[PDB]
Amino acid sequence: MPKKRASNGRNKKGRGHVKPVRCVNCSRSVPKDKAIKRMAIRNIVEAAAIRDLSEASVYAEYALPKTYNKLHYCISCAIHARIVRVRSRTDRRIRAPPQR
Amino acid sequence: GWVPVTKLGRLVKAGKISSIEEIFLHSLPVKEFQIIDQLLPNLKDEVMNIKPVQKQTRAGQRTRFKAVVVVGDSNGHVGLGIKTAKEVAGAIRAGIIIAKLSVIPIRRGYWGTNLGQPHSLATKTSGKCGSVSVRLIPAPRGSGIVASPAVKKLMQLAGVEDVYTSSTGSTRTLENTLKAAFVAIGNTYGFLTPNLWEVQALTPSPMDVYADYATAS
Amino acid sequence: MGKGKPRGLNSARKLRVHRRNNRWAETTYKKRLLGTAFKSSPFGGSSHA
Amino acid sequence: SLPSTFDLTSEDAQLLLAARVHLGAKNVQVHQEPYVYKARPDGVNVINVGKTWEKIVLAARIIAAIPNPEDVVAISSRTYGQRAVLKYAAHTGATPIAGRFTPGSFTNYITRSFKEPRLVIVTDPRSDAQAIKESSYVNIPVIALTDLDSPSEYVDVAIPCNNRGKHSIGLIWYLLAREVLRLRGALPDRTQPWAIMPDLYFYRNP
Amino acid sequence: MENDKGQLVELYVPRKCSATNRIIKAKDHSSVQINIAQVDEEGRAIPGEYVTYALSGYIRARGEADDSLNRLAQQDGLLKNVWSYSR
Amino acid sequence: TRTSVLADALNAINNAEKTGKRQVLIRPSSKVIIKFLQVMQKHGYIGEFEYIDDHRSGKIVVQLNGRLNKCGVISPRFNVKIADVEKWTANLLPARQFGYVILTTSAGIMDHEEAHRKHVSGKILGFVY
Amino acid sequence: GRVRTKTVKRASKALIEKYYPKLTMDFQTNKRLCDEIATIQSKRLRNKIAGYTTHLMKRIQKGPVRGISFKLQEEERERKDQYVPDVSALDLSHSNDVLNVDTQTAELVNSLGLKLPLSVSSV
RNA sequence: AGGGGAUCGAAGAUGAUCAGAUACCGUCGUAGUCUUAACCAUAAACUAUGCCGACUAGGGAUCGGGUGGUGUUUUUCUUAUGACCCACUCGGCACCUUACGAGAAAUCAAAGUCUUUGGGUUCUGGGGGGAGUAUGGUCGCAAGGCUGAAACUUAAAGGAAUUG
Ligand SMILES: [Zn+2]
Repeated sequence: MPKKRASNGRNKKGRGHVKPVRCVNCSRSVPKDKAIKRMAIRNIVEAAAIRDLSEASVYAEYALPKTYNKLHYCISCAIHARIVRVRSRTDRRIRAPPQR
Repeated sequence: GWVPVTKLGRLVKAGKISSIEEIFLHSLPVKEFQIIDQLLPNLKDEVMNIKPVQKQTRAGQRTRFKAVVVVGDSNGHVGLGIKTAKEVAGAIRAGIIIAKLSVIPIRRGYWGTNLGQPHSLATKTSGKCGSVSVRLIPAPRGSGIVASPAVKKLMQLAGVEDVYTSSTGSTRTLENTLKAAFVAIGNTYGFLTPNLWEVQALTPSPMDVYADYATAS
Repeated sequence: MGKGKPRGLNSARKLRVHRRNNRWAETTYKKRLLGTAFKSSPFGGSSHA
Repeated sequence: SLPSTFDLTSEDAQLLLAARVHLGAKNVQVHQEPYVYKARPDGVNVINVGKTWEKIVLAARIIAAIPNPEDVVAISSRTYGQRAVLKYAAHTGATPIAGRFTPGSFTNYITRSFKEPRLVIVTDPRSDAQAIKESSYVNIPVIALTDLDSPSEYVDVAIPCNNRGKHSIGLIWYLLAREVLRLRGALPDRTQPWAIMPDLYFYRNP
Repeated sequence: MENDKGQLVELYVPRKCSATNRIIKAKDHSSVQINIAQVDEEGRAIPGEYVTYALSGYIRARGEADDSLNRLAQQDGLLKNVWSYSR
Repeated sequence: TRTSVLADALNAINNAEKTGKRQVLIRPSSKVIIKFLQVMQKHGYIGEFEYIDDHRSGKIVVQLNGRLNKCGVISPRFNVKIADVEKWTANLLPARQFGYVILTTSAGIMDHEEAHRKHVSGKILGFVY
Repeated sequence: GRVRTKTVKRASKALIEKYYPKLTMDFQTNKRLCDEIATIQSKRLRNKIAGYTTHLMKRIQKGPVRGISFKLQEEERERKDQYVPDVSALDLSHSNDVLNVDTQTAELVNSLGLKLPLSVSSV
């Protein structure tokens, strides 16, 4: 296998070997640069209702907060559906994110 | 049958450009096969080798025949052409056509004072292709051609009498050996000397003067 | 690019001594100097026997 | 040298500044590139006027030198310049190409749209990149109506222009079509505006 | 390009580029011929007279064809107050 | 560190002529560079050049011609014994017709044709052609 | 799945390009003009040329089409582009006052020419 | 060899799966993980690219200073610092686009300025295996490091790319 990428695991540059971090699914050790960091905001009540709780409740307005869970995925685990999906040769080069 | 396409094709059929210089001086393209046949009478037209080459198929393989051919005379013109047809003898017909289109001049000299006519290269030239570098390197009178038999035929057609060589690389690949040497021999006109420093008047081309006769009215 | 090797006017010593080391990585030089032809090679380092 | 007459018409200075020819060239800057006269506040540059009108006359002198007229090609893929090129072809002999170029036009003698010209005139080097790059294969000169954004790959005699849109494309071809006819053609005197009209070029309603 | 006493040996005494003073080769497809008309008094143009230049394909691909033309034109007297010496 | 001032001068000239320039700025400057350039000036390889005097060391600016091809240096200044000039002139130059191998000696700084007339030789500096 | 073939559209372009006259709307009259000029062997292929040629006549009354527009269609533009609906007035003279140029553009006039109309804006 | 000893955890116990499973999955689990005095000196210790010096091509971001802008705000009034903006400049981590150059090619503004070969200098390599083994030194409490062969075997082992 020759040279695949230029940056590789990415951001370790002008810098020595760095701290790792555990994955969510597998509980596997992986570098924090080579991590795949999705940030998943969720409504604390599930949107299939959502009225049914607020109809019977006390108070007006209602805060109805959101959980702020930051996630990490050890590359091979992320290829199961997560933010990867294998690309072509020249399609690899696009660092701009899809959508938005 | 004849029937020309393009402006230079019609110009030669009238009979204004002699043989040849006015094409090479002004850097005019020569896409038609019939131009060099009309201008130059003497042409050989000698085959080097024939390689069967395979492309893979789901049930078998595709035999296709490459054909290397050299072109020249015995004054100062040489050419090279490669083509890959599936017919063996038909590829030689295709190879001779393409080599005539890319015929290219040569600049000769001395070699140790003038006295008589020139019969070797002027300056030390070289050319590269893949990883095969060729180097030449004039000689004196009566030394002969000192090169591989494949390279020797290319120099004989040029009209060069005496020359040394120093090939370096994987020289058994006969396509890259000749194609590298074709750059070295073609790079003679290009290197400046004390003779060519004197300034010349920039001449009008054949296309500029004979505009009305060419083009389909 | 200085091509690694010392290109000095008084480099003489290092140029000679560097090559007597690198000469040992050749089979014909190594077998001539050490002389395994006499000590091995069933014959006595000869043509016929 | 020059006739000591074409010294930039003072009436024609009104036509240029009204059409917004010398009021842009964007913030971005390719660095040839001396066709400027200081920077305006809030990210806008200023093109010099005397340098443009000199080079349009220089471009006309090259076009006048060719003997056979039906030869010089005008090219435009950008939809603004399509109307302007068709007018230039009608006045003086010059086979136009509107929209797509069709690759292998100058090269490849089988094609139906097979040109073999001795001069190419281009509106935009950005959109007509196929026209300029492929013309180098058979020794053809180029003329480009560029601004300070576009590149200079095989670009000879670049008239400084404004390629934001609309007006300056129509005006620069109008001045070209005049100056080609002034030197060998219809007009026996440079004076009298001549009409015709600049607005006969320009972009129309769809 | 010479021999003993009689005549000049060689053919194709090649064209040099006006900008760089570099030899233009035969197969260098990219090289160009800029022919510019000779003007007379009060408009006009003299038929069959040009101020010819020649540029190599090397500098034309680089991007300095336009800048080199204005340098040549201003010295010959085909322009006025365009190309500056100091910058 | 800039061990050879002469090597830095002729290196800067080659990169300029390759790109297609008509002017080069050589900073470090020396007597030997000025002696070397004046031999090139006689034989038509270089036009005019002018020495800017910083009150310190020196600074040269050159006008290129469009004639040069390569201007090389040979840093270990090897000793030459008149008859052994045939080795150096054959290798470094193309052909026997023309070219120059600029060498230094007790007379001055000559080219190989100039040194042949006097029956004189010494160390070597560089070459042209 | 009644996608018409290439060989039908070979004739449909070639017939309508030259013979724009002798083509008016309906099937039956235009069907008699297909076998007129051309020499088709079969009935099925002959009548299938009449189908797609007649369909292009329905669209031709609702604007033009790419690739199929010749003889009359280039001329049927055409004055509209040649003698344009504009121009009333010049236009684009100094109708709206007298040049609303910038500060830097006003200073640019002094070096080259002399004096033009100027309603100078401060930017 | 001391202290500490929560969590996870080689050995090891111990449930399932399996044709066998002393392997992956699970429940516990000694040493170890932390530190204090000693040792050991190796990793894909990888940008798989030795340092010092020139010269060659554009393009914006960014981290640190240093300059100038009747620029914008902060507002305690001009403030005066600060914090933002516009242009410029040295040093640094990096990127983008083109190759005219280079390369076996993937690719590279250095892997460029090399048959037109020479700026100064240290180190390592010469078909594949046997082998980082034998033997002798030398260093460590050990584990093992550093140094480092041959007899004898064989015509290929390998790098990058194209079809299937
Ligand atoms: Zn995971």
